Amino acid sequence: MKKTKIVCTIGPKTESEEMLAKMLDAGMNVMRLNFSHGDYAEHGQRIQNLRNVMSKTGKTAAILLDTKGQEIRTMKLEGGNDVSLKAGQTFTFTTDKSVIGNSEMVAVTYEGFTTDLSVGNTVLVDDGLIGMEVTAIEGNKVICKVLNNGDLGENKGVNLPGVSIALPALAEKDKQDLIFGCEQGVDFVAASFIRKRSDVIEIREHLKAHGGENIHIISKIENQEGLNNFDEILEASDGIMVARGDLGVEIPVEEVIFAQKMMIEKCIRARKVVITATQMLDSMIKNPRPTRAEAGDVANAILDGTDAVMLSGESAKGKYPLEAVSIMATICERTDRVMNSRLERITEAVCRGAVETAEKLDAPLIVVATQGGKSARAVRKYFPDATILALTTNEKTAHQLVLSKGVVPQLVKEITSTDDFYRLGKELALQSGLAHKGDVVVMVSGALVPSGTTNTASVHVL
Amino acid sequence: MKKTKIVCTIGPKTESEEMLAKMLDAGMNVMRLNFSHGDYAEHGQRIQNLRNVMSKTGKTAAILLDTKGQEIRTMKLEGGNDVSLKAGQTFTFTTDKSVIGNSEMVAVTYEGFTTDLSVGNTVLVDDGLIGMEVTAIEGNKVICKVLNNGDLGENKGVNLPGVSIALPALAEKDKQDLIFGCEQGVDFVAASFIRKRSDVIEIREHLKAHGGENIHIISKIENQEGLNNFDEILEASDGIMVARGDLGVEIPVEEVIFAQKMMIEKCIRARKVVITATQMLDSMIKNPRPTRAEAGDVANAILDGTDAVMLSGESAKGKYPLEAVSIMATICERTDRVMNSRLERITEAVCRGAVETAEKLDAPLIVVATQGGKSARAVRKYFPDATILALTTNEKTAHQLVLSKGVVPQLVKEITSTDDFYRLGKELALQSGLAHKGDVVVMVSGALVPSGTTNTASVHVL
Amino acid sequence: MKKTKIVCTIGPKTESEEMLAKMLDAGMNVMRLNFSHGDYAEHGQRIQNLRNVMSKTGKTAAILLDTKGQEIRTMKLEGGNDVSLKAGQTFTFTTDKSVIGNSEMVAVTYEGFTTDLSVGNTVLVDDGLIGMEVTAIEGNKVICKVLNNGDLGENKGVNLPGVSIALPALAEKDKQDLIFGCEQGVDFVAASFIRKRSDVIEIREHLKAHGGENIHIISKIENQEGLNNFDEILEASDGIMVARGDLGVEIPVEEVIFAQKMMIEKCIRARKVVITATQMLDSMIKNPRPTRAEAGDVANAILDGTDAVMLSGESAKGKYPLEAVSIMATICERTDRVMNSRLELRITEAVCRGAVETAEKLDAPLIVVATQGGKSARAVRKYFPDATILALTTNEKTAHQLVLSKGVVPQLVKEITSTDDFYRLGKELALQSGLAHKGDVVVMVSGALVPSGTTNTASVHVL
Amino acid sequence: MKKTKIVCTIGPKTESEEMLAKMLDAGMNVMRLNFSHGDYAEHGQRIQNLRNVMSKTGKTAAILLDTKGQEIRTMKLEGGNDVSLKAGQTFTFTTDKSVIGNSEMVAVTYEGFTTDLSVGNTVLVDDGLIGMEVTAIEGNKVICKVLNNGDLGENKGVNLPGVSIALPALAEKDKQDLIFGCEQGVDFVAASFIRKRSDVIEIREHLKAHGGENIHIISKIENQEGLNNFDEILEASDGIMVARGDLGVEIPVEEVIFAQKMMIEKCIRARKVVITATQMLDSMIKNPRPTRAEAGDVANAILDGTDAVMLSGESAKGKYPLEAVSIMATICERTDRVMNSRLELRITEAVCRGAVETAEKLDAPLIVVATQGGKSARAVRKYFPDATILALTTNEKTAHQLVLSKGVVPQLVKEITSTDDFYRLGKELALQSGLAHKGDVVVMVSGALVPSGTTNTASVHVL
Repeated sequence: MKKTKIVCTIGPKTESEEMLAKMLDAGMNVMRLNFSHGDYAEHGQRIQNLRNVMSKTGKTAAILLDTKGQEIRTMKLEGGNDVSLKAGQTFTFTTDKSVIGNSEMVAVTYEGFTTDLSVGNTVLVDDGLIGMEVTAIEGNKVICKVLNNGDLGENKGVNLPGVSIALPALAEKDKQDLIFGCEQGVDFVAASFIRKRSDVIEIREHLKAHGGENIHIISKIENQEGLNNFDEILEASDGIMVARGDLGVEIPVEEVIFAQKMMIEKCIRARKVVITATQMLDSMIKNPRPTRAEAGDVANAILDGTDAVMLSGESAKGKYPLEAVSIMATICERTDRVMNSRLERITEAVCRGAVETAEKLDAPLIVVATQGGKSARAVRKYFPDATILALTTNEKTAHQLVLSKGVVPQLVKEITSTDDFYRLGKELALQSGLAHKGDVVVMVSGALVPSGTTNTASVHVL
Repeated sequence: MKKTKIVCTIGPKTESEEMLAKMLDAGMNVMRLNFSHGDYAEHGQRIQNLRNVMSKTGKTAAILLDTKGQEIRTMKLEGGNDVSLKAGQTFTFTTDKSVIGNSEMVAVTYEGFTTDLSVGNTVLVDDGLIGMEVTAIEGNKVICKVLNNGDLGENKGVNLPGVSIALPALAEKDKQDLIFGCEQGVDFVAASFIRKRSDVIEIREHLKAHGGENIHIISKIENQEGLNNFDEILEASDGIMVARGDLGVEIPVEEVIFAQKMMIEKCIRARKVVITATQMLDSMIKNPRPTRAEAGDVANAILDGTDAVMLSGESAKGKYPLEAVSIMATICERTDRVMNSRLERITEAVCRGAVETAEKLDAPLIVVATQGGKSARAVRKYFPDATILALTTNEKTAHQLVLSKGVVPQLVKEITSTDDFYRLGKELALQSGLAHKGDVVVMVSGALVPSGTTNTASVHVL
Repeated sequence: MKKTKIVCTIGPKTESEEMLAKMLDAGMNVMRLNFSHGDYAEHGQRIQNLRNVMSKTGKTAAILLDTKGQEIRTMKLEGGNDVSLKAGQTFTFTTDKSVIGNSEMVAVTYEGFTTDLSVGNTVLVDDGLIGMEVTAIEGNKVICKVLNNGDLGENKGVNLPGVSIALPALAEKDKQDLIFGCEQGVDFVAASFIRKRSDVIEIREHLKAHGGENIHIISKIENQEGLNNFDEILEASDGIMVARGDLGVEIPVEEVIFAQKMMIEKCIRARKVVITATQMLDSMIKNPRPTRAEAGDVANAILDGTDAVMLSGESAKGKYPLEAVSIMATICERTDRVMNSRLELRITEAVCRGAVETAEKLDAPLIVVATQGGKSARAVRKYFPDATILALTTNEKTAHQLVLSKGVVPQLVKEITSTDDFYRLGKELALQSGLAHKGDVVVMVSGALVPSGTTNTASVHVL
Repeated sequence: MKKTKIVCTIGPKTESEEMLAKMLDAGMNVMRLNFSHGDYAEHGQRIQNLRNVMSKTGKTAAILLDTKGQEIRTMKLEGGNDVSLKAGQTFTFTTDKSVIGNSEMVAVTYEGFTTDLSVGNTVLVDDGLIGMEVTAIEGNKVICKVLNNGDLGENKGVNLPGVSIALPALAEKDKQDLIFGCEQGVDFVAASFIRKRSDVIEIREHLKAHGGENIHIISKIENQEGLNNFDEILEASDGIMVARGDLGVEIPVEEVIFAQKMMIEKCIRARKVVITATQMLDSMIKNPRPTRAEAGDVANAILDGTDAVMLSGESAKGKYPLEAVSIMATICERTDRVMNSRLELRITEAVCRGAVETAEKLDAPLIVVATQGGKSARAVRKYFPDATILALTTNEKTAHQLVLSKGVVPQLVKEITSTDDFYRLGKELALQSGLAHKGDVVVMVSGALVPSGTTNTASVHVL
């Protein structure tokens, strides 16, 4: 084999060295650490275990840290008892956190609820199970009409479609979590509930302040506001996580398929990695095979053009982690097999021409020299049949490229000249097993240029 | 709006005249009668009610009859108690129907079980919940090794991947059911578990014997054998029902997406209508909105190029029938909106040229004269932006065209000449509301030809 | 096969019925009568002879009347002797026609010479052999500086590049010649030295006043002014005669190839017939085989996409008339053979383009077209179909005129009352034409329920 | 700028340094020395004069030696008087060179005339003016039936269409002329009447024996036999001279345009230089402006895609040498201006095609190419780039030869040791050439770690 990359959330069932080794064997490329749960010691040991496996086997994975993020939630109910809300009733939210709730009123965690909402706005509670219309806003109370019957439990999610929420990018938790990722040298940070350009900036400025200027920020698009500000969010991020399940809560359901497709398309166009996540193989938490619906949705995200797909509970807490990775890997291989190149700046011209040439000469391999990974990602843009071997002296870059579709990173000593790159690239092509005596390879690099620019393509026979 | 057509299975919640009228308003095009259940009186009254609504409102629907078909099933268990089968155990099937089962053995309904199976074959029970390997075949017994733990209830489905089953197309039930459809003048027969070309032939020869030579046979592809013989099944059928859920039971799960896509593609190429069915909006049996996964799978089947999508329990027995039709209709409209024409025999040349011309002159409407419906279906092949108005003197043809994507049938008195067709077609274009003074329309017909051939295209301004 | 049509100028050598019959055999499609020479009796008899032959053999040709036009010429010299003009000298033109000329001065035929020129203009004499710059205009004198050495003979042609000459399109001779054309029922008038849109209108109004509203005007582009106004001229004409040799006198020589190609392209896009004329096979006036350059030039005009090519002296006065027509037809057949169709808002365009695209997709040898005025046959030809075009018309003028359009075979028929009748009879006539046979596919193009001038219907039939 | 290259034949009128300097100014790229005439001293001095001018002005030209070749000719007549041969008569050629001829018989220069002909063959005399069919061959006589009337003068050329003449490619004169070419270090040899692959080999082996293995052979296709064997000839040659006038004598006249076009197309596909020659601007031997047909023919050869065009008498003996070069260069500039690139297994092809596609996508005025042998500069030219090609070479012969290739500017340089050094210095030389400026994009093409003859690298730089 597959070209599509696999992110796996690691949890108790899969955190050991033995289990991680079997995970990589099955097709895992990137370890996701979900900082909604666990403490620094647990997560630190997962990091150590994977690096132990990496060092022992010579395999390369990346580590992605997923922030908890800022969420609005209902709070507590009398006795912790669910309550039945009836369509048509008045129901009131209050910013007063001291308030334990009941069928007429509940507290919400967000002090700005009375500010950002207006009469006529929609309030969705518990993954959009219960809908409500704001009818009045008085003091600390948001007064509403309940639009549909539903049962209210404690501590449920609140969604405010088409209302801009004035929550900061980072909780105090997330600030400390991000420093830990810097100390640990993670390759990616995935930021939850990105709403706008400034959210991404705040994250970048926090990481630069702790030696993480090279950590790639993957913005999670999880709601209406993020989708609306997607272009500026993309421009500020290094990649995108499309979280269909969360987004589905806030936008018309028929629109979600086309939001996913749009976002993947724009990421590809931008040379920025994209992960398709949530509701992938959830049924395998309890079952050893996925549903038909599950396999088809994943394959369609790969056809949409995703770089990577993600497992969540399936691999973290589920009974059948290895099985989920394997069938995910099979769906990737089956679907990648049948995709084609898309051939439609100097960098674009050269990389596009390099893939077209590769295809015309039936080259199994495009070999690329990259410091930061841009040129490997510029080639990936055109969905080459050929595998991409990215040679870099930068270890972070080598890890990050693991996430990009169809890229095999390779770490090397600094290469001093273009002709040296051809000599060594040719040898590394053979040593990689990705090509053999007689095969043609296309070699992409930057000669006499500021990094960030790729301007040279060269054809060699091994 | 939409062009994609909606089949609805009608049941108790939706059988009344009032309900059917609201169903058509919401987007239903074709009534499906599922003859797995109900008796002739129930089904007869559903037919009558829809014709009453049709006559009152002037709206046009079609009636499709869905046969129960031949299935292999396990039978009875001692006391009707589920039993736990353990991986590794021996378990034996017997063709002896007198046998009430237990954890070591059960009877199967099919006498040919001992014939068609061989040592090493796989036996799947209950939608593939429990797998088993045949180890020996002695007398009336098929001896097996249980491959995975599972619980066996009574009367469960048996699947025999990659084994040809020697069951006839028709049960005695289905023969009588088909005569009833002929007596009632249904527009379509959907035949369950079509395995091969001869199954379709047997159905055709039964219908011709009862005055149903004009009833279109829609073959249901529900298993490995049908998929393997798909080309000959297509050649013999009038259209195809792709039943992903059933097919999923028998073939590798990663393959199902590509089987669906292949089948839709070949049907389009063949000018034969195709329905995408099962596991569409099942969650709406109990819930007023679909899941994100559900909406995305449906939209992807429309992008694959399906003529029609089908609701099953959602509309027959579910709490929220009208809601399911409406959101299905919204997904059609949203997805159809963004599809494009596909422009790549005399008939093909003319119809393809007619759509290309229509698109070049920005024609909102292609007007077609058809006796049997072929020429309307030949135009539909190229996914025109323009709506197709099919003028026919044949009432059955008018009903059947309701299923074809983007076709608005219209019944007319016989049209005696090509120039008469232009005169009247122009007036009917205006009366339809589909086009206005000044619009261009393209008019497709057969002049001086044996029916089955379309050879003339003409541009007129209304 | 050939598709390209051949215009032949008829003169003493080719005016007999015997000769015209052999000319048609060899490939002549259209008789050009050049009204620079001969009187009405000669021309009347050429017309009669061809119609006799047409009547006897059943063959169809068209008749084109080519006007002499307005020419400016120098006049006579002392003793009838040439004079040698030296670069640098003063030289003077005078409108005084009594003046017998010499190395300092000569008369010109055009009394408005002193009006239409200005100081600094260039005067070209004898097909641009001698060039001169105007330095002063005094009374009846245009005083000039001779730009290059040369010998001036008597009665030589004068060209005034980028000077608008203020003469009407038609001289007295030309008005009378066109009245004769109306009397004779000619199919085409080719008008000399068309300079601007109003010239075409003057001719249109003249022909209409004398019953010739249905005669097609072919405007001859022969100079800078015509070329500059080429768009408005094409728009007003029915077709164009590209007269490369005359154009060559007035514009930079490297530009003539591109003027020819541009003018042909635009005529094709306009659905209007174009003839490539002048300096085709001239060497064959004296010789039975053309030069390599000659045959190469004609073929390149055909590849440029001209409807027709024209013989001049070669076929009128020269020693090898039939040979010139014959090798011209071979060059046509050899060059048409290797050309391809060109597939590229309007209903008529969409339908005709599609009819050719279908023809080629179904390998159809024949496209059958119904026409009243010839427009629809010309819209199909625009796309250079492989198939021959069989044009059915009840209009005789249209039947004749279409003989000039590339790849078109006209057929006169009784009125066809309906589209389906057009298919029935169209099929029968396709077989009778020999252009197609049982089993062939033909594409049939017509207008159903439309104002004539609009083509909106295409239909595929097996014979 | 122009891209098309100009070959000029030098003779008495153009052999001085003054004249060659003005010729270069006007657009001459390559001096043709025609060894049909002049002796070694004249030719030696023409070579010296051009190198003096080249040395003084820093301009680069190439030198091409054109052999006379093997000709068959009739010989003398009684009294030196023409004789009139009448269609139908018997007429006899004799290999007996003592025979002074008359209206019944004339001698031919080729002793193998009686061997290589057969009954039924056609004999063409005086550029095909008179044709004859062989009826009998007896002893030293080839007895013929005259097919058409004509007048036979003395010493006229004989053509034998579709008869393989059994003479070697090189006569005694030609072997000596090529030895002189090696002595003079000429860049090209153009060999007359190349008929088959072995002819090219005989020349290749001769030049190699005399230190001329690096001299490029341009085979002249001048007859039917050469044309029939054209593929094997191109494969063995470095380039082709399309001699339309001579070809015209032997093949049907309507075929010559298509022979020219086919031969140019195939040379372009082969990465091999092609010259279009003979009957370009001949009228300018006597006249200071060409005919319209002449200028149209040259431009059509350029649009066909020739690398170079050739002046003959126009520039050697004629009265208006500089004028002919000048208007030839204008026709080049006017015609190259409006041409487009042509984008269409091999590594070298893929890379070069891509380098032009990139150049055009990035609006690059210059493609800079590194070459030892000239192959890679010629592979880029194959696709008719808008950009000028700047070819860097350490090889002087290659620097001269590339002057004939369309759109190529050679530059001699010190050896370049690495690909990155090729970029550094390539950029500097692009600015110094004037062909590009600060901010322009250039595409740079070379071979990295490959056998010379292979081009595999393309790189985009901003100056």
